[PDB]
Amino acid sequence: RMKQLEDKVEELLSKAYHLENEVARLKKLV
Amino acid sequence: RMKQLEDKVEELLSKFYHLENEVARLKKLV
Amino acid sequence: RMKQLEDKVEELLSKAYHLENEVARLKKLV
Ligand SMILES: [Mg+2]
Ligand code: NA
Ligand code: NA
Ligand code: NA
Ligand code: NA
Ligand code: NA
Ligand code: NA
Repeated sequence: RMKQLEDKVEELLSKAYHLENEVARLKKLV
Repeated sequence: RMKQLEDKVEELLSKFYHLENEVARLKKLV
Repeated sequence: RMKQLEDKVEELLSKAYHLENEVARLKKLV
């Protein structure tokens, strides 16, 4: 079951990295 | 051990879904 | 393999609090 855990955390890392970008983007638009 | 992590990632999935909605609302107002 | 998953999940949860703060900050500014 460590395979499902690893694929979920890969998805969450990409989520986090994309949210990080949108936070940095949104910071410059205010 | 595997149960503890599962409940933590399922928490992470709900968290990330929630921040994504908030960002989506920040972008519309921005 | 297992300890790295647990460590990465800790690292995600901590960054989600960090992002929660950043998002709430922007939430004011728009
Ligand atoms: Mg999976
Ligand atoms: Na921008
Ligand atoms: Na932008
Ligand atoms: Na276990
Ligand atoms: Na069970
Ligand atoms: Na999901
Ligand atoms: Na390790």
